[PDB]
Amino acid sequence: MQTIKCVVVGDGAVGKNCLLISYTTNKFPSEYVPTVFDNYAVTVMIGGEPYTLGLFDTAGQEDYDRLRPLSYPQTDVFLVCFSVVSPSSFENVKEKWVPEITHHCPKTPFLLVGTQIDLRDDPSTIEKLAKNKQKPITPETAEKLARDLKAVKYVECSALTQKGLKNVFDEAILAAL
Amino acid sequence: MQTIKCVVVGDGAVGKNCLLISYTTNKFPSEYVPTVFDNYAVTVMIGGEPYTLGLFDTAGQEDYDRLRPLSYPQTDVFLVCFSVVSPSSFENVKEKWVPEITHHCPKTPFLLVGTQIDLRDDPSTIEKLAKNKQKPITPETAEKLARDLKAVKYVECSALTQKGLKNVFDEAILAALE
Amino acid sequence: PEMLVDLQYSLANSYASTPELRRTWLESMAKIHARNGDLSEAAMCYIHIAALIAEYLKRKGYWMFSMGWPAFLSITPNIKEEGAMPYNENILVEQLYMCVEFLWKSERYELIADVNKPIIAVFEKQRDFKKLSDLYYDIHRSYLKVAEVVNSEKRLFGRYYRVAFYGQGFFEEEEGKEYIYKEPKLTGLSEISQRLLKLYADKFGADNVKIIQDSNKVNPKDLDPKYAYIQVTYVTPFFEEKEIEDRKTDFEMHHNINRFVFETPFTLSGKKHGGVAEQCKRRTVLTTSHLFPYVKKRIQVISQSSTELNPIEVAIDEMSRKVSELNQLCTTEEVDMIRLQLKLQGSVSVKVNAGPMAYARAFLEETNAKKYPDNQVKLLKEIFRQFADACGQALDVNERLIKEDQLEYQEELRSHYKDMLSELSAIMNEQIT
Amino acid sequence: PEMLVDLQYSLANSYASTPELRRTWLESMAKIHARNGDLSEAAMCYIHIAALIAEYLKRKGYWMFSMGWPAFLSITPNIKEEGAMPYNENILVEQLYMCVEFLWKSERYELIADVNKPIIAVFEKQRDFKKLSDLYYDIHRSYLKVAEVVNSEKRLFGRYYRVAFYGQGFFEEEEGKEYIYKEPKLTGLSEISQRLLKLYADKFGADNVKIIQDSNKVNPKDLDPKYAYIQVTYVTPFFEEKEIEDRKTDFEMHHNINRFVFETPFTLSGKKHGGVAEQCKRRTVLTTSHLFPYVKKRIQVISQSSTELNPIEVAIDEMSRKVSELNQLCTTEEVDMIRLQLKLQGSVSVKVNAGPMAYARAFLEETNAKKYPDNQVKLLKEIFRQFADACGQALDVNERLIKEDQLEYQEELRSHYKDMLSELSAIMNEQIT
Repeated sequence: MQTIKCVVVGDGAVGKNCLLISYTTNKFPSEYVPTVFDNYAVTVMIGGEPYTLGLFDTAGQEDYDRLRPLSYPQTDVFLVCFSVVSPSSFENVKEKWVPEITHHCPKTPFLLVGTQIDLRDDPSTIEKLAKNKQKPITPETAEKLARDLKAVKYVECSALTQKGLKNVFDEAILAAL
Repeated sequence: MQTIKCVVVGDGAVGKNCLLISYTTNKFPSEYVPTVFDNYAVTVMIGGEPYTLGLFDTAGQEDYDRLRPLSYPQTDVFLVCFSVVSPSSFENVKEKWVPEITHHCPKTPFLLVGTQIDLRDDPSTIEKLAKNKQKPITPETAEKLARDLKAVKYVECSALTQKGLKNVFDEAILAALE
Repeated sequence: PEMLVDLQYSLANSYASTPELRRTWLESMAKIHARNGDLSEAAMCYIHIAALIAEYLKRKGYWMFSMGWPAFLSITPNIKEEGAMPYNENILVEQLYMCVEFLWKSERYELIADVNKPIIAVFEKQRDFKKLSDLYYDIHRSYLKVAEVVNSEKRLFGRYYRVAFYGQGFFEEEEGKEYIYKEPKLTGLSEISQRLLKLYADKFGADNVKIIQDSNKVNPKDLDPKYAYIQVTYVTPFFEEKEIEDRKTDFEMHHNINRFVFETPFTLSGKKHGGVAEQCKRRTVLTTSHLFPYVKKRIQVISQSSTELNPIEVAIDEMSRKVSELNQLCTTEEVDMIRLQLKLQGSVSVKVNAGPMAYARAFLEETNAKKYPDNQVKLLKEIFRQFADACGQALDVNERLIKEDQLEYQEELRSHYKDMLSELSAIMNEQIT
Repeated sequence: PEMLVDLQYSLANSYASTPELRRTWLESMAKIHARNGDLSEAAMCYIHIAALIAEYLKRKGYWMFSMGWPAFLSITPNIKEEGAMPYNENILVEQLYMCVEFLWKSERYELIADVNKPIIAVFEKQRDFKKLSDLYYDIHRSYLKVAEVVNSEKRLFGRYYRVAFYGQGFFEEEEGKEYIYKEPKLTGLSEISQRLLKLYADKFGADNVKIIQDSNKVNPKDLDPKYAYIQVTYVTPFFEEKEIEDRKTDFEMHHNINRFVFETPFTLSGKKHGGVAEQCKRRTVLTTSHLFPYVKKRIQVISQSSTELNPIEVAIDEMSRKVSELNQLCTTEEVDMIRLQLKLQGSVSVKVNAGPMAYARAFLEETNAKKYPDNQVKLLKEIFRQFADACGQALDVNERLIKEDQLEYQEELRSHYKDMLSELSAIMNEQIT
């Protein structure tokens, strides 16, 4: 087994940690057994070949900005995430994360990963979102940004309804060679 | 799974049939169960590899004169036989046997074989032999003849003591292969 | 649609009837397995056919496999079912060749030898040396494979899932039944749960079927009668300590298993999640009615047990697991840095989760310590000593592997580890290396 | 000099002593065998060592060869010798590898699977899959070879000889003993008798050692006390019809044999040779003390029996033999022309020996028929019929093979055969083909 170092970056209350615990422990978010350690090591099969994808998780608040530079080297691929039902988090991909990671390791590829797609339809979310006068993000405008930001692909997924979950990680590990 | 035609020729009392019977049944001359059939066959190992050497016994009487050479074609090798304690079987080698076989089969190799070499030292034999002014045939004389009549070589043996026995048929097969 | 019910139908058919029907249906089962990619279940079908034929010939007086079905006990103990009843030896043997075709395709290489042994004995008696030579070459080639792949990820036997059905007037023969589903290799909870939902929804209507994601035991009284329910939960094969010794290889870890386990979280506060001082987890071992691999890929759960772990046991467990895992990582002949730095950095530089020193804070400080049972704190102290130990051993191991592209990462790991020592010290009031 | 006494000396040494001397001496016997080319007796030595070690280990409580020596009972029933008396398992196996090396060199390939079978089980227990595959590949190559050469003229296992020694104050251990000597195969009577004479004569002096060529039972009273005597007689392995059924292959004809046979001619007139009406024949079956192959190449004959055949029984026999041999020669796919013509011309056109019609005249004539037992003449009548059959079948076979430089040879064979029919009729008064 050859090991891949993948790294995940983006906001914190967006629920990317949720997506990740969901995929590496095979569990619905409700049933995750919490751990006091970070980073998750998952075994994935692609093109008929098993590899162990190591995931280095980084939370997103500005305080940690200085220590995070240290875990970047030899990363085969990055995963840069937003939430479709959090517009303010869509912007932060343009204004915070993509320029950062691009500035450190320009040539290393990445994805834009839309999360909480189950929520985009729900009436409660979209109405209380319209109170604040914002609409949820369509994969149209997000793939507009994929084809805008030198993004390898825009992929989306739901940790709650289990939709598109496998696809994100397959697309990562394959874009790492 | 191959076979080699060897025809044996010569006079009768020279113990040639006793040579073939004794060798191809691995029995001493006093111990073979007699058979009503002719033509013996023996497997021989040579240069590490088996062969089936087949021995077509011809009778030497002057009656089978017309029918004997029907046994000659397809021959790979000939053994002309004489007894070393029998000088008439020696002259009959020169006068009738080698003339006949080389007339029918000019290209086929043949081997001079002396038999009964144990009697060459048998006192009563040398005494019946000397009384007629005869001596046995010596090795050097048999070999001078094998060279003069262009035999492949002279081999001699003793069916009763087994000395030289194996080598007669090993040199026969060696003659057959080339 | 639904290859799973079709197999159980054919299998249910295989009772109250004749030997030849049992055969006809197992063969049918096998071609469904074959065509659905469940190659181990295709092989267990051919082996059941073999055992059927062997057994039927034995009872008829036709005469190693003259013994009966016991001839095959070493492939699988399920074969004992065929003992409860125009064949001949050449039909038997060919059934054993079908078996071998599918042991090969099912990567269960380690059994080909066992299935070939009776066949070799048939060909000893007929002095058939070319077939002996083929047979021996085959077994040889089979162990060559095992040598290449045993204990590695190149051979993927399956992922198991509890699936339980609940809907009063919806499910028919599976209603209230609980199953283990053996799914093809690396199938995820996401994949298996979505296929079940789409299957049964084509069955009962688009938005009438609900997945139960909770892993607690479903009490049916609490179910909205308007829907059909499918509880889906990842499980791994469960083993006793004796057993864990006795199974060396991954295949032995997947061969003849009837017990499975899954962990459910809960808090004394009645929630599912909570801080480290109140988080517990229940461990549940389901037991099937038949070992895997079997003639079908899903098997009923016939009994179940569970034990519960308090927060201090949750910490004892999870800390022991990382110490061992970090050790195992530093004993290995070829340490791969990426897995090393991942597990090491994931101990000393946590930025998302609470961190190990949370267990140290909750359970080892003197005030919080008196509350819990003594021998548990005393154990947790030693394990945590060993944890700082393994951490230092890993930091030194990893110092050799660095190519100075990420030199300072090793420094920052050091500083974080030393902070962790100072705090662990003031908490335990020991110097801790 | 005298490698045969050396083996027996070492072997006699391996009794009344300890397990380790027994081993040490068998090993020594084996290096003498190896370098003398008796490769099967080197292999039988290593296999006895192996069972020794196994037995000693079992008895010490060290635990397939945990059974004892019976583990090896299928290689040879001699192995039961090891049941009377700092080793370990890896030494046991290494001895078994010595065995396999020498089964290979002795071309007794059919035992390689059996000697390897216990080793496979050792490596099943230690999950050493690569070594399992080597063991299986080896066995595979072993049957590959067997398939290549079995039931053909390639494999030469031995020629056997009775050898008996007689001389009061000459022989010392072998004195009066009678042996079977297993000689490297195709060894002639000429070779073995001359070899024995030169050995023992270097022992006792040039012309003090006499070969006994007679095959009758030696009575010592008739022996010139002035000499040492050595009786040498070709023998072949003897089987009952049941046994001849149970052994299929050439190797099978040379494996685990303790009985040998030889035929002595004699006449009721008390002589050794005579015409077909009074020439008889005795058939003598010697029985060894241990089967071949064994740890030595000569084995004592412990018992003996003989039967005698009438002149007419000598004829019933040799004609049956002749019908069979000619039929067989005419069933073969690619018939060997020279051997065909050899046996045919030697039946229908004999000019040096009496001929089949000698038996026909002596035994089938009406007056001479009255002499012999009736149903025996009836048998010989049928056999003579079948004989004319096979002769005609061969005479037709060969007409196809003729290259047309042998036509007149073929008419003459045919014409002689037709005369032979005429006479056979006038003796039996039947149309005879």
